[PDB]
Amino acid sequence: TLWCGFKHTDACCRTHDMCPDVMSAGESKHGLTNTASHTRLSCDCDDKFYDCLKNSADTISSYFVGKMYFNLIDTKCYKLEHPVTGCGERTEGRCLHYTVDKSKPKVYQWFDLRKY
Amino acid sequence: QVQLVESGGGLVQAGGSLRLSCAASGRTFSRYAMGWFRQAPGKEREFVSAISGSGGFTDYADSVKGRFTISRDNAKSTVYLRMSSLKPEDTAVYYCAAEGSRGSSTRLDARGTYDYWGQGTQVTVSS
Amino acid sequence: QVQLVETGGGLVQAGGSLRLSCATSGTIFSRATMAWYRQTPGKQREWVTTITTSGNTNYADSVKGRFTISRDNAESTLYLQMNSLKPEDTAVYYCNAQFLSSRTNYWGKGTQVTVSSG
Ligand SMILES: [Cl-]
Repeated sequence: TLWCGFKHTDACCRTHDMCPDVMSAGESKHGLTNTASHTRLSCDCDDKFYDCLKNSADTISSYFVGKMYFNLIDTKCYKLEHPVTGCGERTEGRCLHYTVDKSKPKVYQWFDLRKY
Repeated sequence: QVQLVESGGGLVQAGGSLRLSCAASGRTFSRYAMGWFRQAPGKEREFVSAISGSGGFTDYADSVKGRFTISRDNAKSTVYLRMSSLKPEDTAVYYCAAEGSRGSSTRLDARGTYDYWGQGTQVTVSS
Repeated sequence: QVQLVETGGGLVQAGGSLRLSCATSGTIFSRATMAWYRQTPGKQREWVTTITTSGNTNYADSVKGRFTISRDNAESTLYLQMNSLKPEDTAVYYCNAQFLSSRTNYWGKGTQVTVSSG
């Protein structure tokens, strides 16, 4: 569509494209550096995009867009969190749940996206 | 549209046991982690235990490890907290919580992971 | 189709300034996240600066305080104002248009900037 590259799905991509915090390929920000070949976003934007597509009434377009975005190999987002110590559950090559050292200050880190 | 219905609280003597249950409707139960939190009088709400959608991963607050056991039955859309060797300091309102829809990995002992909360069930442990 | 055309490159003495321009197809511009990259001699392409659709910016450490990215959506043009140029800024500069949901990238063929020391 105009925003994803018919109306409800298009509006999900619009909002996602206006994410306030993005990091281009090779960009350094927040003490991180994006080593992927495409832009990565804050996890809250990716979270809201995922939920928007899942709840969209244009269910067929949303299904294609969600799968395309989220199920690409090695997809990640960043956010501020206590230092990550491990993964509690992995499925299909993705961390579902992680653990942290709650006693150390929060720092920006990288997190797996969920499969759609 | 999801609703959480808790039960199993009550007034028990110290050393005793209870089993809380929380049944959840409105979406596919097995896709989401479920957690238990508690709030004692005058204290902040705190994490107690949580379990992943598959049941394969569980987490417990340090003060309840070895005494409490969380489990879930995805065919009944229900999560359980078996509470043994109860202490006076376990007195609190216990709240079931259901993980929000998210597009990235989540931490089970963070309150922000959960978007839906039960009204709670009172557990009082007397000595 | 999409077209990204950089201009404004050239030779300048160290301590001088240049302003690069990247004109795009107006169809897309206000929607795109925009960035400048550069390729110094004998190196890979590297990120310099990003500007979001709302105009918020981030810069590489080596250009902070010297370079300014800006966008004029009405003119479908991205700018890079380069002040206090140094010989280490000699490079081909490329503009990049990004569409976040489709993970689409468009690139200009780049404009040469040479900073002589004298
Ligand atoms: Cl990614």
